[PDB]
Amino acid sequence: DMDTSFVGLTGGQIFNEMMSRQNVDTVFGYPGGAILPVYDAIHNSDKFNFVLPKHEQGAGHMAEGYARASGKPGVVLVTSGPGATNVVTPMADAFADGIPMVVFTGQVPTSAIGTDAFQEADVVGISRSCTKWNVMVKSVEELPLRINEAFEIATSGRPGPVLVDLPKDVTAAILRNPIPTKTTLPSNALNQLTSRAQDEFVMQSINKAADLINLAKKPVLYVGAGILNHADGPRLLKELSDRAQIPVTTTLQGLGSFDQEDPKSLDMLGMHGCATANLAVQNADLIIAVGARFDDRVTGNISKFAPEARRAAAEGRGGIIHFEVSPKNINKVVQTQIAVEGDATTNLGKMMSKIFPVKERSEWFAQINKWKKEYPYAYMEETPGSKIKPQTVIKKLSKVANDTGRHVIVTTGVGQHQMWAAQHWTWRNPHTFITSGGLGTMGYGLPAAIGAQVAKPESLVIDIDGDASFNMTLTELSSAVQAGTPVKILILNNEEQGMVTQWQSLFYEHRYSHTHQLNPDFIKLAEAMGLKGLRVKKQEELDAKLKEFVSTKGPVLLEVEVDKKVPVLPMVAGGSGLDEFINFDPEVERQQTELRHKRTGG
Amino acid sequence: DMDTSFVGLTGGQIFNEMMSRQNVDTVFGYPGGAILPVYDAIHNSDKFNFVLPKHEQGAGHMAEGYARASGKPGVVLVTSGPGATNVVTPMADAFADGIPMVVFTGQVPTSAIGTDAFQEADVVGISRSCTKWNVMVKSVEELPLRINEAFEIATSGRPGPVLVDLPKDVTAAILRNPIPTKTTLPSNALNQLTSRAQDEFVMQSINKAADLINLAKKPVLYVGAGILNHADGPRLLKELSDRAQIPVTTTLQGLGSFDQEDPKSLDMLGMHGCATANLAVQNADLIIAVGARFDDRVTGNISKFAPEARRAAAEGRGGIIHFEVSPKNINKVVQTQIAVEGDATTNLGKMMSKIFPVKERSEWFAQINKWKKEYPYAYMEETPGSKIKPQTVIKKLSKVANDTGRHVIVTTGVGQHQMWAAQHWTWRNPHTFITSGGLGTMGYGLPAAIGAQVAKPESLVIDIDGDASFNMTLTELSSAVQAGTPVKILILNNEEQGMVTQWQSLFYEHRYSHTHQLNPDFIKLAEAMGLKGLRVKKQEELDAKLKEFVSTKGPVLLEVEVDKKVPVLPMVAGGSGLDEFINFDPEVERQQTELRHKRTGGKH
Amino acid sequence: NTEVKDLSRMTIVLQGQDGVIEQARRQIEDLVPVYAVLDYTNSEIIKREL
Amino acid sequence: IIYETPAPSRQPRKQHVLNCLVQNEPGVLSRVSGTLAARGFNIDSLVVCNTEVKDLSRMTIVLQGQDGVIEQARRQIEDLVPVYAVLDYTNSEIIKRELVMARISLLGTEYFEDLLLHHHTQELVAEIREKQFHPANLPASEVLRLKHEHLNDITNLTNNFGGRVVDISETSCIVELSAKPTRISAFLKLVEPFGVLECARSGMMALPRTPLKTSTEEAADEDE
Amino acid sequence: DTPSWNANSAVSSIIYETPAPSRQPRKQHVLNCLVQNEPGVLSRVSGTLAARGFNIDSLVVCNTEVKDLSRMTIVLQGQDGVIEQARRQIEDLVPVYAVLDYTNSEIIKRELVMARISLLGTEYFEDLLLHHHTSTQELVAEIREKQFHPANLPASEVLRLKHEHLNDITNLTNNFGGRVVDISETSCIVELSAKPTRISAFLKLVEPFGVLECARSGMMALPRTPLKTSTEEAADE
Amino acid sequence: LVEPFGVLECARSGMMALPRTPLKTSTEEAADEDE
Ligand SMILES: Cc1cc2nc3c(=O)[nH]c(=O)nc-3n(C[C@H](O)[C@H](O)[C@H](O)COP(=O)(O)OP(=O)(O)OC[C@H]3O[C@@H](n4cnc5c(N)ncnc54)[C@H](O)[C@@H]3O)c2cc1C
Ligand SMILES: Cc1cc2nc3c(=O)[nH]c(=O)nc-3n(C[C@H](O)[C@H](O)[C@H](O)COP(=O)(O)OP(=O)(O)OC[C@H]3O[C@@H](n4cnc5c(N)ncnc54)[C@H](O)[C@@H]3O)c2cc1C
Ligand SMILES: Nc1ncnc2c1ncn2[C@@H]1O[C@H](COP(=O)(O)OP(=O)(O)OP(=O)(O)O)[C@@H](O)[C@H]1O
Ligand SMILES: Nc1ncnc2c1ncn2[C@@H]1O[C@H](COP(=O)(O)OP(=O)(O)OP(=O)(O)O)[C@@H](O)[C@H]1O
Ligand SMILES: COC(=O)c1ccccc1CS(=O)(=O)NC(=O)Nc1nc(OC)cc(OC)n1
Ligand SMILES: COC(=O)c1ccccc1CS(=O)(=O)NC(=O)Nc1nc(OC)cc(OC)n1
Ligand SMILES: Cc1ncc(C[n+]2csc(CCOP(=O)(O)OP(=O)(O)O)c2C)c(N)n1
Ligand SMILES: Cc1ncc(C[n+]2csc(CCOP(=O)(O)OP(=O)(O)O)c2C)c(N)n1
Ligand SMILES: [Mg+2]
Ligand SMILES: [Mg+2]
Ligand SMILES: [Mg+2]
Ligand SMILES: [Mg+2]
Repeated sequence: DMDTSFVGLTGGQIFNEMMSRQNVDTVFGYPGGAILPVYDAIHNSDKFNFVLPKHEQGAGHMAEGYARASGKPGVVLVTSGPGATNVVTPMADAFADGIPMVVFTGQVPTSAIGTDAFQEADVVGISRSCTKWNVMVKSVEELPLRINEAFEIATSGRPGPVLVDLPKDVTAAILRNPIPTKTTLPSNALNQLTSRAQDEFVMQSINKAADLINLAKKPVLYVGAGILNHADGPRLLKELSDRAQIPVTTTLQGLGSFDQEDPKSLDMLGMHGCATANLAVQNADLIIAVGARFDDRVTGNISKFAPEARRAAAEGRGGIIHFEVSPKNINKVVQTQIAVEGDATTNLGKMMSKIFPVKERSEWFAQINKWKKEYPYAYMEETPGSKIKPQTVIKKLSKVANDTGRHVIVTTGVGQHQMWAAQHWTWRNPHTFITSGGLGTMGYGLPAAIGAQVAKPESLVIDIDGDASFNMTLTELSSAVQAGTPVKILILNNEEQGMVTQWQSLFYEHRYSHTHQLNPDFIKLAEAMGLKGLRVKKQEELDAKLKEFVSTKGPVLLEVEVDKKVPVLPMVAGGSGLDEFINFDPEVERQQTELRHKRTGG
Repeated sequence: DMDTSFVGLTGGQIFNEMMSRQNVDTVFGYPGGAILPVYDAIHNSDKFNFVLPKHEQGAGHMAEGYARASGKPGVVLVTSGPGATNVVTPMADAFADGIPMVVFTGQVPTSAIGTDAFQEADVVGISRSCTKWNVMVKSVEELPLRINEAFEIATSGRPGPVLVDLPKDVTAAILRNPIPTKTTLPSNALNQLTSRAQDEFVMQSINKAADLINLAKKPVLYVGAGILNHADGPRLLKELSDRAQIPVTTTLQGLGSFDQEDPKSLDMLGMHGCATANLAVQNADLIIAVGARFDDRVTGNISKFAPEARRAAAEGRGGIIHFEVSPKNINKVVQTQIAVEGDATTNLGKMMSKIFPVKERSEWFAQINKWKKEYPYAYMEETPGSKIKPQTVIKKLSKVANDTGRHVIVTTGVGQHQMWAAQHWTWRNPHTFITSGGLGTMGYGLPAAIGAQVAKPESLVIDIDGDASFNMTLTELSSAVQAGTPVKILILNNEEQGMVTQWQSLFYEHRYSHTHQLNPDFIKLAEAMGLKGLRVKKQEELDAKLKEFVSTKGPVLLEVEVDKKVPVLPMVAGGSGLDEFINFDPEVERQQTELRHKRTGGKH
Repeated sequence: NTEVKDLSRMTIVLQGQDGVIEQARRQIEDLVPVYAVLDYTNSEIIKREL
Repeated sequence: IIYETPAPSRQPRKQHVLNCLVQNEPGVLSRVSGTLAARGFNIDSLVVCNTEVKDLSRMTIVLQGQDGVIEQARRQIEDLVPVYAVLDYTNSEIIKRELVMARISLLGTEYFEDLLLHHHTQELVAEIREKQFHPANLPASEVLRLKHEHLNDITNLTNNFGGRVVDISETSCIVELSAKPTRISAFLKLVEPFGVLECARSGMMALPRTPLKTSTEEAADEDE
Repeated sequence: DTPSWNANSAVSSIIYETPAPSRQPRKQHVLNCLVQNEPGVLSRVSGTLAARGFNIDSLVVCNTEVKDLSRMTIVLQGQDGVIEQARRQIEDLVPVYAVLDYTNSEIIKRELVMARISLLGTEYFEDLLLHHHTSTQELVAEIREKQFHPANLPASEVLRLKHEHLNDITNLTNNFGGRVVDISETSCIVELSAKPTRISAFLKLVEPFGVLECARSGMMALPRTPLKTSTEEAADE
Repeated sequence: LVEPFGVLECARSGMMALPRTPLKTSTEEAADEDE
């Protein structure tokens, strides 16, 4: 079967039509010499929108936020040479956090490839290890096929980035003959013949999964971002926590999948997760992994992770159940007892009703609620005679933005502000938290916030960024006022690299080696970018500025001067287990404050 | 073999000592988690002056500028994951232009490698295509050796970038065993021991090259950036130009290697080069290629490149002589009759004795003077009522730069402004022009200027950027202030992506698609970044404010609004050869001015 | 190279525990241009070398 | 003779052979293959061979194209830092060998047509199984003899090409052969009608003959 | 016209032909006893093993061309703890010097088979096997009615089939490293010595022709030597 | 074994494989004692 609706059109003209065939309504990117034949065709296109940044790295991050907000693949259309190499970092970010996007990079003509040509780069080779799949379109005949293959792979299984090189001579050439349109994936050939074998494997394992569930005395629903890759994801998640009465803990990327207003929530775990969740996991006899990959930031120490669950495994009392879509992430970190391969949402729907509903777990939930009482997000709350504490700023903004009666999407950078924004903020409704965890890219806050509002124009996007992170992509300010995105930008300026200074204070004797950068005047920077800038120095001014920003029509900037050297707590680092966390203590925080000055002097 | 100096030191402490043993006094980088044990050792070190940018890409470009100015390798010290993926563009840039730099990237502990760990990326596999050579240090025992191997390759033959991936457990562990600090490179080091079959072989090519020069009637000296990779480079080039009285043409990266106000100067050749040099090449019977790689932007149509030189080779009267340090670039684009492998400067010095002295060339040397008059650098000059234009801006800037008396180092972005700053500026001193030619990266100007200023503090570093090139690596103005670098930032604001709009006006019927970004206020931007920002809008406000921009003591910004959609001429594109160029014509532009308003609808 | 158009066969030899090597199999098999990665250990095969 | 004698075709092509001496550092295999793929070379085979020397590998790259084009490839690989040297064996008397292991059915063409169509996932299925020499509608004794008849015919082919039958089952027979690629393909074409179940060609390993061809023309060349 | 494999159908055939695990995690245990040739040593080595319930597969007493010295290659199955127990039981016997363990050593296993194979085709063998079965019924006419049965062929045939079968059996025997030692008017005798699993393969391939008589004996064993190169010997640590 | 003579030059491939099916006699496979 071949198509014939592209006969007479150039490669660029075909690209334009493929966007409508793949339901693309927004394309990010930056023009260039080798990508000219494509841009000449999408000139004033009626198929999609075009957000034009000023750095290719921005366009990549804008596609990530556009993907996390809506659920559609982010499209990036840049040129060859340096224009393509600037999209490496967002592809690495999308490869780690698993973000669906299709990157179209330009390329020198095929007759010039391998001659060290002008703006020629081995993009296929460079982006090979940070993409699920890539290809260089050799002929215009392959172009309609490779695009369909790219989008399918980017959406199949675990979503991820794919790159497609578009040489100039290929996009300029004219198709004069029929072409194959539907994809040719070898993964389909195996799964078709081995359908019933896999179908019976996952069903018989579900039965065994539902068996150990009914044997669990103190189970814990360990959820990741895998449940967010489905519409009815969080819907079936809460209906399992309601049925079997299971407490729910979540990872940084899975945040929002479970409304922590629910009495069964443990929210975030891990290195900077609450002590309530870390202890709940450690004392659990059966851990049900729903769309998580057991990151090292989550487990703390593999040697001593979930000791009671490993005990119940050897006794046949419990163990670990892992709902996984990609068998590569099974038993690569910790060894499970039951493997259920496939979409976590669709798998839970088939395991459902084979489970025994529970009235109440008296003893288990009691110690859990007791853990909240003795181990909450404890920190040094600000006094009237002191500088603004950063933690409370999030907790304040949490209710201010939520009571506007709007759909709020939160985007952060990478640092202490990133953790604090995830700890105190209450996450109602899914797909409301967009951040970088797997790679942890700075300057990810602003561009992702812009692209997220492109997908959801009615929704209120808020960027809780840090000064060091914001300094990497503060260039993309005038792109928000060009794309018509009324983004809300918050800067928790501590005039330092908090996440690094924290480690340097605990493990390196307060030796801050080049972690203090010279921040520009943000308020005048915004005005230079044609954007409303606001600041707040004292504590009493904060309550008026937060309400002024969230209600501001159009792009606005908010800078909050916070305290110096504030460690994110509780912390699970070194060779310590999740139960061996560093708890907060205002006295040892005072000693660490006074002894810091003595080793510094300034 | 072994060394007992690093016994008791950690991987970080070794790295701190290795930099001084490799003669490094300037380090660009950005801290991170997986690179903490290294930064803890370089804390308040008395060996090198650390520079802290706002983005890792800045750190890499500042290392390029530091290498293009000083000559010493530019060291980059970043972290793992995203910190390593941001220095990819600077590496690919230095790998295309041949810039010596050593990139140290952090890495997750060796135990965590291959587990999709936090801030983990296949940095080696990524930078494999855009570096001269990369390596991951597997143990503290290899650390002093891998660094030495990195700096050698980065400066051997044609200089380039190298990547050294540093795991946490490697840079934190304590070395307790004596280890080698020198091993032979299997590709060149021990292979070059068969020198008799190489030193005496190249000597035969040298003698045959000199005989062809003395036999040449219309010889053109094709000079690239390779002659700048030596101290006595430009000197021996000038000496040859006086011995055989041959004219000298240079590439974009070859500018500064030869005096341009000399009667033997053919200025720049290539796509946007002068018609004099292009017609000199097409009509030459012998072309002496010195340190150039015959780029696509220079040769144009390869099937039409130097038809007279190819004809002379068939008659045995001339041909092409190539001086390359890398045999891989020999006979890659053009067929070379006689190649002289090795350093160009070294080979030129051992050929003077075999070259006959020439008093004066008559017929052909007077013909190129006719081309200088008939086909010079022409453009639409300014008229009362019209706004400023870039050609006259660089013209005047070049005059007020010589009026200072300082040492002038010029860096540019990438676009139309890059070409005008290359041709209309009079280059006379080496290592003065620093631009991105091979990869052509935008936003390269500002950080390369900073890095060049660090190399030469008492030098006038001028950055000729575009509105699109600048406002890409915009944040690095806060780094110029922090590092305390008196750089001169100039912006030719035509409110467009000029170089692309030209291609759209010539080859796509004035159909500009997303070729106009929304520029911010550059003088309010400068104020926010912490440096005074000037702006020229009126025509008579140019000269009077052009001296203030240069005489300013410290970091300064200048926005000069210029004319729009002005094509860079001459131009060699399509299947056109070097003799099939397109020069300036006041009548054509007048029609193109009305045609553009008609097709765009008066929008531009 | 088998005698089938657009089909190649790769033979890999590893060392380590079963848990590490099985993961390597699942890591390669998940790749796009591969059909299936078979495990020939604990199986009667004809090993050859030249 | 005039009718049968071989003839060329439009757009000719010739084979070039390179031999790389590389250092066995981490990577290498990805470096050389990547460098040759990032420049769009032909590349018919790579084949990494192990020398019995510590930290020294050897690769045999098969190429095709103009002599000046493949020379660019040689200098492109030699520039790599772990590569000692790259030698050109295209103009020297060498020994090129390739290993091939095929399964090859014994049940004949009719069963092979059935087996292929079975895994290709009608009316033509019935016609295949209605052919005279299919295992169906044919006595068990004649099938037994036709198995060994095919087994012998395959054995004689492998013997002539200097190969061997290493395995014999009730329906197939694994064969082994190490020869020139031009001879390997010749054998695979001859045994093709028997129906090849599985197959695996190593590539090409090259080792130059020790320089010796003539006895009387050694010093009586008088070419000087 | 010969058809060719599809890119997809080829993969399907491979994984379908790829056999499931048809073997236990346990392996073939081989013990080599060194016994003194005293009157009744054979009866007590066997008796010790038989009285303790060990699953033995063979025994095989071998002479070693040394006076009053013999060796027995015992092959059995079971756990390592069971085999070692069986080993210590035998070694405790006073006419036994030592019992070596070859279950994890590079050895050379050898069975010796002699079998008479019919040349008169499968039909005659099926008839003969049914004739001798009737001891201590309309099939006898059903078999003798089949095609390629001797009674249903001319005298020129069968003679031509006997030698055709003879050629097939010989080629099977030659490939396995055996030989045809006797050629009768209606049958032939083969001789083969190789691995026990290689003998089993040979006796399966030659089975359809018809095995009139057979003698497989047991397995003998002699340790090989794992020689590796000087660069693989230097692979210590 | 060839080493003592002196190996001047060596080229040794990796390792390729082709699956084999272990044949067993009808009497040996009849032993289906899976009780
Ligand atoms: C400074 C910093 C500190 C951090 N500290 C923490 C911390 O303390 N705690 C924490 O939790 N995170 C933390 N992170 C983030 C951490 O690095 C990881 O990115 C995070 O653990 C993400 O885990 P995840 O499994 O939820 O998301 P992912 O990495 O995206 O997990 C992917 C998994 O989801 C599965 N999946 C996807 N879709 C489906 C589907 N449809 N069906 C089934 N399975 C599916 C995939 O197969 C895969 O196994 C931190 C990040 C930073 C930058
Ligand atoms: C928009 C744009 C337009 C451009 N148009 C033009 C144009 O019209 N004309 C033009 O000239 N350029 C132009 N360029 C630049 C062009 O793309 C190439 O970068 C330019 O040809 C580089 O000059 P080069 O080849 O001489 O030097 P390089 O690219 O740096 O090559 C150096 C060569 O010399 C050899 N070499 C290096 N060191 C030594 C040594 N010590 N001894 C001996 N040999 C050595 C190297 O092996 C190498 O082959 C343009 C760039 C841009 C961004
Ligand atoms: N179906 C079979 N099963 C077992 N052996 C067979 C079979 N068919 C043939 N043989 C015999 O196996 C021999 C192969 O000898 P080979 O040199 O390959 O032994 P090998 O390399 O040690 O492999 P293996 O370990 O499997 O025995 C054939 O020559 C043939 O004599
Ligand atoms: N029907 C047969 N009668 C006699 N000899 C035969 C017959 N068939 C084959 N032979 C030949 O006898 C040879 C076997 O002789 P062998 O090598 O076994 O000597 P042998 O051990 O002394 O046997 P014998 O004691 O019977 O003479 C066969 O290889 C074959 O050449
Ligand atoms: C990007 O160039 C190519 O892809 C290329 C590279 C090597 C060889 C040939 C080409 C095609 S081209 O010569 O015709 N140039 C082109 O398509 N675009 C083009 N745009 C420019 O402005 C943005 C500037 C510019 O180089 C000065 N080239
Ligand atoms: C950087 O860590 C790793 O490369 C890594 C990855 C996987 C497993 C182990 C490590 C080392 S580590 O756990 O001990 N982390 C570390 O040394 N520094 C560290 N610095 C932070 O702030 C800059 C933040 C942070 O993660 C939240 N880790
Ligand atoms: C591109 C990149 N560079 C460096 C790092 C290492 N890093 C992680 S957090 C951090 C400091 C960021 O501080 P900031 O963004 O200001 O957050 P804050 O201190 O305000 O909490 C650094 C340098 C990184 N993750 N990514
Ligand atoms: C990172 C990057 N993106 C895109 C390009 C393609 N490109 C080359 S010049 C240009 C427009 C820039 O023009 P400008 O910087 O404003 O200088 P001008 O042409 O106006 O003089 C573009 C988009 C590039 N070389 N590098
Ligand atoms: Mg900060
Ligand atoms: Mg511009
Ligand atoms: Mg021959
Ligand atoms: Mg064998």
